[PDB]
Amino acid sequence: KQNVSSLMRGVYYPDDIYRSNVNVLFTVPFLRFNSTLTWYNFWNQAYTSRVMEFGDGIYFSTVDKSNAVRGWIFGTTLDNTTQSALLINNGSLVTIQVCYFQFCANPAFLVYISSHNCTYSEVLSKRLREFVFKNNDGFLHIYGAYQPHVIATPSLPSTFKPLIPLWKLPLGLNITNFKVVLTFRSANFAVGSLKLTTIMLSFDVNGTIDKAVDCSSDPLSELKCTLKSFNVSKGIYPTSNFR
Amino acid sequence: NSTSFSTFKCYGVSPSKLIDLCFTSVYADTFLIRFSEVRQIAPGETGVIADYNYKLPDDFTGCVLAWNTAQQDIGSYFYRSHRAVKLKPFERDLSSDENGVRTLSTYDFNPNVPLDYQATRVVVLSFELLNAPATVCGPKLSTQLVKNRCVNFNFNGLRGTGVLTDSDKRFQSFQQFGRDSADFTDSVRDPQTLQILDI
Amino acid sequence: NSTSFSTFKCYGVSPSKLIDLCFTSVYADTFLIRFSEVRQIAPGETGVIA
Amino acid sequence: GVRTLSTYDFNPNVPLDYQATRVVVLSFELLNAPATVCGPKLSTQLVKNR
Ligand SMILES: *[C@@H]1O[C@H](CO)[C@@H](O[C@@H]2O[C@H](CO)[C@@H](O)[C@H](O)[C@H]2NC(C)=O)[C@H](O)[C@H]1NC(C)=O
Ligand SMILES: *[C@@H]1O[C@H](CO)[C@@H](O[C@@H]2O[C@H](CO)[C@@H](O)[C@H](O)[C@H]2NC(C)=O)[C@H](O)[C@H]1NC(C)=O
Ligand SMILES: *[C@@H]1O[C@H](CO)[C@@H](O)[C@H](O)[C@H]1NC(C)=O
Ligand SMILES: *[C@@H]1O[C@H](CO)[C@@H](O)[C@H](O)[C@H]1NC(C)=O
Ligand SMILES: *[C@@H]1O[C@H](CO)[C@@H](O)[C@H](O)[C@H]1NC(C)=O
Ligand SMILES: *[C@@H]1O[C@H](CO)[C@@H](O)[C@H](O)[C@H]1NC(C)=O
Ligand SMILES: *[C@@H]1O[C@H](CO)[C@@H](O)[C@H](O)[C@H]1NC(C)=O
Ligand SMILES: *[C@@H]1O[C@H](CO)[C@@H](O)[C@H](O)[C@H]1NC(C)=O
Ligand SMILES: *[C@@H]1O[C@H](CO)[C@@H](O)[C@H](O)[C@H]1NC(C)=O
Ligand SMILES: *[C@@H]1O[C@H](CO)[C@@H](O)[C@H](O)[C@H]1NC(C)=O
Repeated sequence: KQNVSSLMRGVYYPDDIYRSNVNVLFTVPFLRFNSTLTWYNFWNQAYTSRVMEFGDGIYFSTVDKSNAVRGWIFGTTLDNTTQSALLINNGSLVTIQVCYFQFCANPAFLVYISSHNCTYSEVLSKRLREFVFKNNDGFLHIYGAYQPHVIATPSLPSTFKPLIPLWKLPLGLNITNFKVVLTFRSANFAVGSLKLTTIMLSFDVNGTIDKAVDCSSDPLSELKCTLKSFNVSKGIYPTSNFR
Repeated sequence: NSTSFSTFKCYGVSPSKLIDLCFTSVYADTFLIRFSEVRQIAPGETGVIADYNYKLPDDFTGCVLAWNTAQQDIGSYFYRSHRAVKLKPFERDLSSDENGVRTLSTYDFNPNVPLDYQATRVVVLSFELLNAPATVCGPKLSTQLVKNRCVNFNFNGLRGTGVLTDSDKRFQSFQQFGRDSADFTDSVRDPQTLQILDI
Repeated sequence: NSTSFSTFKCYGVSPSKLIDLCFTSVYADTFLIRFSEVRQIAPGETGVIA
Repeated sequence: GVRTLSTYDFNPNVPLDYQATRVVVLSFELLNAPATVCGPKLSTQLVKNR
């Protein structure tokens, strides 16, 4: 329930188009460097139900001891008044069902009992498994990374990771509220907060993201966004107003 | 044959070039409105349909295709007119009593109804074109690949002029064309007998 | 009088300036179609008539 | 080989789209030539040195 720092762990692919050997700027939702998280741990007595805010996208993370997290519920009232997403991972299939849900108190496996008027139903099919969820023009973009996380007192690594864009969904739904489904048998999950940020992204010959800048936190980052480069010669330079 | 389109307006592309292009993916939003409210389905416009029922994004690239039919659909339909906040683009709302009162009003459709108040079927085809293997593509037949001649080529809707030469450039499993120098397509992949051709 | 012009669209010139201009030569292509297919008679367009 | 010309009917009691519309496309050109078809504006007196 304590606070840690985002050690450059929120960089994703903003546009679906292909680019290589270029450094380009963006004004996208992003999780800036040295940010705060709200990660909760699982004990013998622990969290039951909490609605944390889905503020124009969320950065989800876990460490995933065995199979602890099962998925997410995206909605705006969490009743059978407005439909909800309910991403689950039962068996070995990941499914999404935008229906009207009268779900129970705490979402657990061994999540919902009543579901009517489904508008969408699709079957898709110490590990980090970090995700970025965002909603733009009626589309739910999910960016996932299956990192083999290192090893207790938990924290976050410093290795850069270009989160690979996974499948996106044509849901047609507005989301402002969010709930995590766990496993209750009679681990850690982490919550970020996306915000509008100008960033600079580089690409290699393979289309992979090399490094990020996030010119809203540091003067050197603002200098790197100003001069359109990642290596800056010695001297004095006027800078723009990216902060 | 037997379907006369009252409105076929394409933003981003042209209706004269829909044959030549292969789309990566296409979605079709389908609904039915009054005849005078067809003009509201355009990017950057407000009304009762473009504010409270169905809004279009400002970066739209698609085709609105609407046709009048006052005889096929007879009855009563529902529409929203009393929402507190305007919708975000490509969003849906089904709360009938979000204000407490009924926010969904009815409107009838008979053949013997005046001019503006008649049923029009609208399909909004939103497709995107990018560097990906296409799924929906045009009806134009292929031709024989000829090399070492200055030819006009149409590779998946990437029209160009040049000489195609067999090359061994490094592509991914999803790449269809190669950007080089100042954003020039000079390495492409033929869709039949997949190999790398340098322009 | 007695003719209501449903569509008068001029490309290259304007309908407000047709008085001021003398044309070297004029041709008139005349035909009759359905009411919804009038919108296809414009440069750069496809349909059945176009 | 087959008949490529299809028929369509015209009655007064027909819906919106399927009604007759008369189309005239006036294609004229303007260049360095003595004009034939010209506008209805009357001439004035030629005045010089003003
Ligand atoms: C008129 O439209 C109809 C259907 O909209 C076309 O009918 C089809 O024609 C093909 C080949 O001629 C047949 O194989 C199909 O079985 C027909 N469909 C039916 C009868 O439902 C017809 O070809 C069109 N005619 C013209 C001249 O465009
Ligand atoms: C209304 O339209 C009619 C026909 O287009 C015009 O009638 C002509 O009028 C002129 C002079 O007024 C006569 O020399 C013609 O013989 C008439 N044509 C006929 C009767 O076929 C009439 O002038 C128009 N009226 C107005 C007010 O525009
Ligand atoms: C975030 O860290 C601050 C200390 O800088 C702390 O006061 C706050 O409680 C933390 N947030 C949460 C949700 O624990
Ligand atoms: C970000 O957070 C880490 C860990 O708290 C800290 O050591 C570092 O100085 C901060 N700033 C930057 C620019 O990395
Ligand atoms: C879901 O609908 C049922 C209808 O029988 C109702 O009893 C229940 O309270 C609803 N759930 C809510 C409002 O959360
Ligand atoms: C998982 O849920 C889906 C959705 O109903 C169902 O079709 C499937 O059989 C389930 N699999 C298991 C192993 O429970
Ligand atoms: C829910 O489903 C029933 C069964 O078809 C339908 O009559 C009802 O209209 C649906 N609810 C809404 C809000 O459309
Ligand atoms: C999402 O929709 C609900 C119901 O339509 C509304 O109450 C809420 O304000 C919306 N949230 C937005 C637009 O952020
Ligand atoms: C691109 O991938 C290849 C492996 O196929 C690797 O050898 C090469 O180093 C990669 N390029 C970069 C810039 O990482
Ligand atoms: C059919 O598709 C395969 C797969 O690319 C291709 O190799 C083959 O040449 C195609 N045949 C024809 C006749 O288009």
